[PDB]
Amino acid sequence: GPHSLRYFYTSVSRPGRGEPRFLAVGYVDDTQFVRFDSDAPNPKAEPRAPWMQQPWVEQEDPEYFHRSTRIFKGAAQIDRGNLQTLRGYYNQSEDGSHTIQRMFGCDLGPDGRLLRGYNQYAYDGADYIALNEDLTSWTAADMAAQITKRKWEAAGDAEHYRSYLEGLCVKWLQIYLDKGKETLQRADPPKAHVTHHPVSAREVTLRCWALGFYPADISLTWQRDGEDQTQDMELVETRPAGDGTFQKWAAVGVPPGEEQRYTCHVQHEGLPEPLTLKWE
Amino acid sequence: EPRTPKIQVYSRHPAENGKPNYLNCYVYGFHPPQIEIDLLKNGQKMKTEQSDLSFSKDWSFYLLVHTDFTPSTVDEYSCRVNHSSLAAPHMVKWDRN
Amino acid sequence: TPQSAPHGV
Repeated sequence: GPHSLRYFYTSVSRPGRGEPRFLAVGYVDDTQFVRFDSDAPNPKAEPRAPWMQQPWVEQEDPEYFHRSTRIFKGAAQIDRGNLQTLRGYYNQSEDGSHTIQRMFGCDLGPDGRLLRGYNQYAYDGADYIALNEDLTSWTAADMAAQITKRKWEAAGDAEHYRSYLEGLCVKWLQIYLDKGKETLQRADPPKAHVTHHPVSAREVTLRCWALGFYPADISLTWQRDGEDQTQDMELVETRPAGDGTFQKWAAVGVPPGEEQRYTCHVQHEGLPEPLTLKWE
Repeated sequence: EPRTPKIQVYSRHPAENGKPNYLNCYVYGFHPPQIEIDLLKNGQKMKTEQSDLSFSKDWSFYLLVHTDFTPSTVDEYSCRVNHSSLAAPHMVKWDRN
Repeated sequence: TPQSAPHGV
């Protein structure tokens, strides 16, 4: 189905506390597979999935890590530049710490071929500049971003992101997807169970738990005799278990005696048909 | 214009007082990325591992801080978070539900 | 595989 390769770059100036720190991680869908930190003593790109520590890497590209290392040092160095210029652009003082984030990558259609390219930036947490899916044109979010747009259009930088995306990005996404088949393409269904928690004489909380699933995408809902009550239910954000699987709970406070009128609804990629369940 | 972190404290698996487990503290939706996250046993700082820094579509950052623990009726676990968005550290008590 | 931007902003 729809798969994505994403890199996430964060640089943070630390006025007084030394030069900027660069961090980079790479993901395929919800699975991290590489990291880099410019504070590490002898800083290299490091595998962070098992399937990135298998011999296939050597044969596909014997220099894989040295290359990602090289790129990440460049990326780090450029952002040390950016943080000075953006200071300038926004006429900001020397003492404040500021943040530059880049997220770039590709999505695939279910055909296999490129669906969408991404290359987008934020400054101090807010939209700055982003490449349109024409892969020629930028959206600058403000007057400082306009300087950047004019610069990169005049210079024809979009072309380079286009060739990376059209060549490398899709190619490696497919490589990682095929090489990591058993972890990435093998979806784990959620294991759901309902728990009963008396929380007064007027309401006993019925909580629907969904656990050990991959990927993170999931819909948890409570229905009351066919009536979805998403507006009257408590539902946490999906959370990482710590073992590559995710967790989520939805809870409704019902009057005691009405337990069997509710039905928990679980929909998930790895489930054949949707789960429906209630108190024991 | 800081964004305040949302915090969830919970165990990798359903908690049986006595069975070794993993205690998670998931903090998300924050900005800037400078943040202090400790797991406490009876208010004392435990040795933990913190995930590689990352961020969501909206640019807010997220971290998993985790450790091995064995739940006791004798023991209290909490997650302690200081961010620029907070007047002072917030602590969230671990509850098996 | 990563990619670094040709120029700064």
